[PDB]
Order: sequence, then structure tokens, then C-alpha cells
Amino acid sequence: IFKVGDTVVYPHHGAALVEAIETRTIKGEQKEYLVLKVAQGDLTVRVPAENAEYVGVRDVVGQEGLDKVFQVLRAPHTEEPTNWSRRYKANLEKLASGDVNKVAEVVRDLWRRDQERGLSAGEKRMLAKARQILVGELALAAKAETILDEVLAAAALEHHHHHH
Amino acid sequence: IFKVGDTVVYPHHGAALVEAIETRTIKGEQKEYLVLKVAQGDLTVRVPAENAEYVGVRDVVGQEGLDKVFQVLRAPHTEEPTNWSRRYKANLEKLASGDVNKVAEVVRDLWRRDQERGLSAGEKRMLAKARQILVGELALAAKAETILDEVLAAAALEHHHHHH
Repeated sequence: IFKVGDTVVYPHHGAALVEAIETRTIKGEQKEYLVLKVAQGDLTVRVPAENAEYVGVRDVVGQEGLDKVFQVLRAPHTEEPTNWSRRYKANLEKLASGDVNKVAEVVRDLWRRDQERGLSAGEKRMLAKARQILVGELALAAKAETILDEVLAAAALEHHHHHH
Repeated sequence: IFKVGDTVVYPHHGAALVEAIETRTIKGEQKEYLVLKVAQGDLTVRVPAENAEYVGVRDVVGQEGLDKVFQVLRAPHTEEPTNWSRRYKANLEKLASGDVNKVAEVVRDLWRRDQERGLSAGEKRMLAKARQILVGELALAAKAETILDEVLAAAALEHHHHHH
């Protein structure tokens, strides 16, 4: 599917914030445009609101929280306990921690182990549990929870290195 | 669907280049990892090659070409002839120009007019034609041509402003 020198379209998911909704009169009707703060924000994106299919994320998480979740999932050099019990215990606490960043460490570590060493039965179940927790915290109050779960999962497998 | 202060996941599509494929021994088998140059590149993304679903784009276009196509589609302040004939003539030449950036001006201008004033019959047909040309130039030699057409179309409607 790939080889050195190939070009591909890479979807750079990150948080965006709706900073303004500008209203215009179009075809007799009132149609909204979003003004999005993107990339912290070095980027402003303006886009028709009916042509916008961006998955929402809860206010309590917010733009910094969301970007923080991505940063955790994509961290390249992690440390996890070598022994199963140690590893399992520390994850179990994280899932109970009430800190969604902690939950994202669990989702990330276990997704990556699944791809490389494979998972034990308990570890498989914990990954599923952690995934539901991650999503339930971010998703707005089902096809969103599914897209969000795929995006976060894709992010878990990507190691991001910044070098400006 | 939206309101000021909302947080959403924004997919920042852009070109990425495969700069290395590193090989590891996993579960007895040989499994590849991609090293992607992203954002020109201030970003390196490393990701398992079996877990990579990035649409390919032809070498003759390349990473700069692809990023150039995006920049054209997302240009915020365009000028297009006010009169139909003037507008139609200049677009017709662009589609014949053999410059894919020219084709992307046509795809962008006409998508945006469709959302705001609506299209004449000839303009509708030209937009369809321009879309097939844009895709055929980028896509590798059908579900890719469809994803690529959606991504480029989504990009046509977004105005991007940079402010670092």
C-alpha cells in the first residue's frame, strides 16, 4: 500500500473553537457561517454552517482539553510498567481517576500494545472500557461516539514529533 | 447544529510525504511503520502501515503540488469576472490549461457560487467536469476518487486565513 516517496492526504485532527457565527441573506433565507479558531490559533477557518460536519466535543473539555487529549494520545516516548500486575494496577487507578488525560494514557498504551505484543483478556476488556470512558467524556449528549472513537483510536497509534 | 463557544474536531487535511518505512519484527512477522513528513514539515508522524488509511496522490503532483492545490481551494479573497460570459470563458480556458492549479480555481469558484447564488446549467456541468479533472490528476491509477472529491470539495468551501 505504501513506499518511500509516496504522497498522501494526511488528516490533521485537532480542536477547533467556534468564535463567531456570521449571518448572511442567501436565496431569501438566512444562512450562517462559522468562524473557527484552529491550531491554537494560527489558523482561522471560515466555512458555511450547513456544509460543516465537525464532530462536537463537550464544553467542560473545551478546546485546550481536546488538544490536550490529542497530545496525550500521540506522545511518542511513553513509559509503562513492564510487569502485567504493575501495569494493570496503575491503569485501573487512572480509569477511576476522573482525569480524562489519565484515561487517554490507558487508551493509548493499550491500543499500541495490541498492535505490537497483543493483549491479555483483561487488558482487552480494559481497553474497551477505557475507550467508552474516553468517548463518553468528550462526545456531546452515537454515530458521533463512533467517529470520535475511530479518530481517538487512530490518534493513539500515531507518534507525533514537533520540530519548528 | 452550532453556536458560539462550541468545540469541535477539525480535520486539517494537507499533504504528507512518506520519508521512511521502518521495519520491525512483530508476532514473528515483518510489519512496516511509516515516517510521515507533515506540515512542510514541522511535524513528523510515525504510524503502523496496516493502520494507515491515507488516500494516495500522484507523484507528478507531489507534496508541494498537493499542498498548493489545498492553498488554491482555500484562498479567502478571490476575484472572478462579474459577467457570465467573461466568467465562463476564463474558466473554460483554465480547464484546458493543463495547470491543475487553474482547474482548482474553477472547482473552488463554482462550488462557492453554488452555495451562495446558485449555478446556471452550463456552470453546473462545468463544475462537474472540473471536479473529475481535479480528481483524475491527483488520484492514483474509485473509492479513493470519491473520498478525494469530498475532501477537495470540503476544502473549496473553507476560507483559510494564516496568522502566526
